[PDB]
This record gives sequence, structure tokens and C-alpha cells, in this order.
Amino acid sequence: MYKPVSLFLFFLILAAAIHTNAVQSADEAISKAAVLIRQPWLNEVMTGITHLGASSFLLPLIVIIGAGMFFYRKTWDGLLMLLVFGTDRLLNKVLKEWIERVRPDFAPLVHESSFSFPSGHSMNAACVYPVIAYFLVKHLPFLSKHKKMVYIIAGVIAVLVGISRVYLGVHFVTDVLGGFSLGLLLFFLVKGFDEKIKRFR
Repeated sequence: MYKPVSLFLFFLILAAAIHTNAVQSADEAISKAAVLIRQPWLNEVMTGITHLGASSFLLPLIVIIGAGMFFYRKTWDGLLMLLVFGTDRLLNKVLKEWIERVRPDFAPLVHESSFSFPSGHSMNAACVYPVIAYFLVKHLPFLSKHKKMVYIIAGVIAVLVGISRVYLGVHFVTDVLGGFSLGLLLFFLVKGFDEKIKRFR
């Protein structure tokens, strides 16, 4: 499928491009430009939003949803969601420790110690929220007339989490795009897998 291949190729192009001075310069300018629109009230809003992409929030979220699905439909798809989440975290950690990009460190509003590329919160969100959308639409019949709106919400949440990492001064735009592309890649792989094994269309 062209979608997952294209996201993979895009990530590779980014992983090369962040080593050019021209991209590094644009990344710094956008990071610093984001500081210009900060207000203390918005700092708080953006910090709350960023928690929607944190592993400590998404793991219990996945378990609660998976449990709800089991009680409602007797499905075990919750384990599939946990599996993709675990793969997402392992992949992000390996890539971070291999690329070793230094954090922006101009004006961070939340503290993070690790390397910055790819962004963990962006990768978490771009994978988990679309995956939740897929399994909720799969299993909750009363959502089948709101399919598009469910996916729109997932996409809005993911985009806002990414924005918040740049706003909050702990990731560059390119860290966020790299994370987005790989999280979406993993969503499409799980979705393609689950649709494949269906015995009825």
C-alpha cells in the first residue's frame, strides 16, 4: 500500500534532512517564533493538551478502552492495541538512541532528558488515537454513522499534541513530523492486519 510506504520514505528523508544546516536553521527559527505567541494562560492549556500524548496517560487509556470493549462485545482486540502501543514505544526509543539529536533547549516549559528525534508524544498520539478510532468504529454500532467525525477527532487530538511539543519548546517541528509519520505508519499496519484476518466483510 502506498500510504505506509510513503510515510516510511518521508521519515527517511527527514532523518537525512535534519543533518543539513538549512533545516537546522529553519527548525530553530520556528521553535523561537513559537515563543512569540506564548501567554501564561496558553502555557497551561498547552501543557494539559500535551498530556494526551504521554505514555503514562495512554497506557491506562488503552487498557480501560480494551476492557470496556471486552465487556461490551467479548472482543480481545484490546491486546492488539497494547501490542501496537508497545511496538511504538520500543521503536521510538531505539531510533532516539540511534540518531541522538540534541533537544532545542532555548525555552522549554516542560522538562525532558532524552534525545528529541523522533518525538515520543507525537509518535504516541499519531498511532494510538487513530487506532482507538478504528476499534471503536469496528465494535460500537452507534458510531457507524459518525465514522468520519471519529477519525477527525483523533486527527485533531494528534495534531494538537504535536503543536504543543513545539509550543512548549521541547521538540523541533521536524521531530514532530518524524514522529507523526511513524505513528501513522503503525496505525495503517495494524488496521491492514485486522481487516485482513476478517472472515466476513
